[PDB]
Amino acid sequence: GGPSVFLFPPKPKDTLMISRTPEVTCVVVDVSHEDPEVKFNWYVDGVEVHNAKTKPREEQYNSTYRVVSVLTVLHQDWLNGKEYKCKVSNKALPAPIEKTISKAKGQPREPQVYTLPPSRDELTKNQVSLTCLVKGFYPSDIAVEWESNGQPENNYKTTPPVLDSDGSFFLYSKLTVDKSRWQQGNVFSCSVMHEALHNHYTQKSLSLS
Amino acid sequence: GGPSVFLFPPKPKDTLMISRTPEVTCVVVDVSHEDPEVKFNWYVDGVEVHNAKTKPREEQYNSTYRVVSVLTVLHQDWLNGKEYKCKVSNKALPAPIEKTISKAKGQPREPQVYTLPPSRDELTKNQVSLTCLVKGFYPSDIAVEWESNGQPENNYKTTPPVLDSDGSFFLYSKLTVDKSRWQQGNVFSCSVMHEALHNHYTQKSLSLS
Ligand SMILES: *[C@@H]1O[C@H](CO)[C@@H](O[C@@H]2O[C@H](CO)[C@@H](O[C@H]3O[C@H](CO[C@H]4O[C@H](CO)[C@@H](O)[C@H](O)[C@@H]4O[C@@H]4O[C@H](CO)[C@@H](O[C@@H]5O[C@H](CO)[C@H](O)[C@H](O)[C@H]5O)[C@H](O)[C@H]4NC(C)=O)[C@@H](O)[C@H](O[C@H]4O[C@H](CO)[C@@H](O)[C@H](O)[C@@H]4O[C@@H]4O[C@H](CO)[C@@H](O)[C@H](O)[C@H]4NC(C)=O)[C@@H]3O)[C@H](O)[C@H]2NC(C)=O)[C@H](O)[C@H]1NC(C)=O
Ligand SMILES: *[C@@H]1O[C@H](CO)[C@@H](O[C@@H]2O[C@H](CO)[C@@H](O[C@H]3O[C@H](CO[C@H]4O[C@H](CO)[C@@H](O)[C@H](O)[C@@H]4O[C@@H]4O[C@H](CO)[C@@H](O[C@@H]5O[C@H](CO)[C@H](O)[C@H](O)[C@H]5O)[C@H](O)[C@H]4NC(C)=O)[C@@H](O)[C@H](O[C@H]4O[C@H](CO)[C@@H](O)[C@H](O)[C@@H]4O[C@@H]4O[C@H](CO)[C@@H](O)[C@H](O)[C@H]4NC(C)=O)[C@@H]3O)[C@H](O)[C@H]2NC(C)=O)[C@H](O)[C@H]1NC(C)=O
Ligand SMILES: [Zn+2]
Ligand SMILES: [Zn+2]
Ligand SMILES: [Zn+2]
Ligand SMILES: [Zn+2]
Ligand SMILES: [Zn+2]
Ligand SMILES: [Zn+2]
Repeated sequence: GGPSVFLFPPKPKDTLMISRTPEVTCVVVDVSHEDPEVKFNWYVDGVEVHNAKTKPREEQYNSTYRVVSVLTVLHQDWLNGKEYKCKVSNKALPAPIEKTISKAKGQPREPQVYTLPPSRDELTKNQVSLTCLVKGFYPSDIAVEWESNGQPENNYKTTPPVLDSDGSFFLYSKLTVDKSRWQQGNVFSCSVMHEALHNHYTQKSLSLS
Repeated sequence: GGPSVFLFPPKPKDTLMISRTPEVTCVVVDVSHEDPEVKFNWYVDGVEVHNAKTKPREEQYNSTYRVVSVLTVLHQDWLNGKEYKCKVSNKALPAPIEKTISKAKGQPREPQVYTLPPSRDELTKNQVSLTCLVKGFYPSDIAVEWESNGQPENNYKTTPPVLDSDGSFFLYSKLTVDKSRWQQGNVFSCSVMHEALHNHYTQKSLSLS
């Protein structure tokens, strides 16, 4: 074994928001010193493209260097399932290394988003859990955040998506707030980004009552 | 590199129910043919024990054999944090291989278990999601199942435990049932096994209203 290549997708939020810039990232590790230069070729559905920015080669505390090539991806292209290929070439190895990536494939399914208020019993306490159920979505790439009366409520945690029995995915997000805010009647909103939603975004709000 | 050892815990439910028999499992892989015999020593907190059942050595479709040693563990011992050691000895390697395992460590915290009924909107549908929140537990080993009017309802899925902001864990379980059963008023119960509960078991029931 010589050098290795790893091809990384963009982050899901970058793919879902037009104002962001998704990019895909090809990385080669275990490049030697004696035969140490390397060329990256990039293709989008088999046709070569030339706008990748490759980063200053850089040495590891082990015997190797590493070099990253970053390719900007169009919102459309990525969500339309275009395939991205990184070809890496070295004298140090027999044939160039070939990696491909695209968005998770499969018919898309829109999430159903449901907010659930605290249980009776939890209203014995100093804090309460506000719950967002997101289910029936496909593919599993998704983002969830909470907001109130405008601003983001950063005391929440979200489970990973769980494959459901029908082949779609669900998850839950749990927002914790002082029981006061809840009874003061404040408005909390669970907001969800996923490719199959209209404009890849939806929100559901929750309020005492 | 020669042979490798892997030491596996019991299953959480086996540890939590007295009627079950938890056992821990030591496995050696990449045993050679030329120097191929092996001895297992087992210790519970540093003192040797002699009741492990070691299995018929067995050959791999690659160049190696594999041999498993299984040690029965007492309910108490495992939940009281006793440490289990598998020592594996071979001529094929310099010194014997040493592996230790015990229950996840850390002060235990009892789960709070809360059932949440369907959202308004979900009651537009042919099916409804019944929700069990389990939170504040430690360590993360846990089991959840649903039952109704006696029997187990096997159309449910449970998220993995998620580390929460206070260092405890939570999860959600989602049971789906025909909207009818729900309105027919049936009784559904979320049941939870975890070491910090009284008798390692608790249940919470859910019913229309
Ligand atoms: C000398 O030292 C070097 C260290 O400098 C050694 O290099 C390391 O070698 C390993 C050899 O395996 C490398 O591979 C492992 O790593 C990847 C995952 O790496 C990421 O995460 C780790 C942190 O855990 C980081 O160290 C890396 O930097 C990576 O971080 C991500 O970087 C990305 C690039 O920037 C980020 O993506 C971008 O993020 C941007 C954010 O600013 C932006 O969002 C962009 O849009 C986005 O593109 C990403 O965010 C970073 N994430 C984090 C959290 O930081 C791992 O995938 C490799 O595993 C796969 O391969 C093995 C091969 O058999 C599998 O067994 C393994 O399970 C796994 O998956 C398998 O692979 C195939 C596909 O190849 C699957 O189809 C299989 O199904 C699957 N197997 C199974 C069972 O399912 C691997 O674990 C390691 O990354 C190297 N380190 C670095 C820094 O590169 C070198 O080895 C040393 N040499 C010697 C001789 O010892
Ligand atoms: C020749 O062929 C053989 C195949 O026959 C090759 O052997 C394989 O070699 C691998 C070398 O790594 C082995 O290790 C991997 O496997 C374990 C996990 O194995 C389990 O799961 C897989 C399925 O994915 C099965 O194949 C195994 O059988 C194991 O299944 C479990 O068996 C247990 C024993 O029965 C079960 O437990 C019992 O279950 C009972 C149920 O009846 C009962 O409940 C008992 O109570 C209970 O005890 C269990 O249920 C079975 N589960 C399932 C789902 O079936 C894996 O852990 C190894 O990974 C660790 O080690 C590497 C080392 O670096 C890590 O990088 C890796 O991440 C991982 O964790 C790391 O390790 C350390 C601790 O060592 C951690 O502290 C680190 O932090 C951690 N790393 C990180 C990043 O966090 C590894 O993946 C593989 O198991 C072998 N197969 C078999 C069958 O043994 C052999 O290699 C070949 N030879 C050559 C030369 O090629
Ligand atoms: Zn070019
Ligand atoms: Zn639309
Ligand atoms: Zn779009
Ligand atoms: Zn003995
Ligand atoms: Zn008690
Ligand atoms: Zn007990």
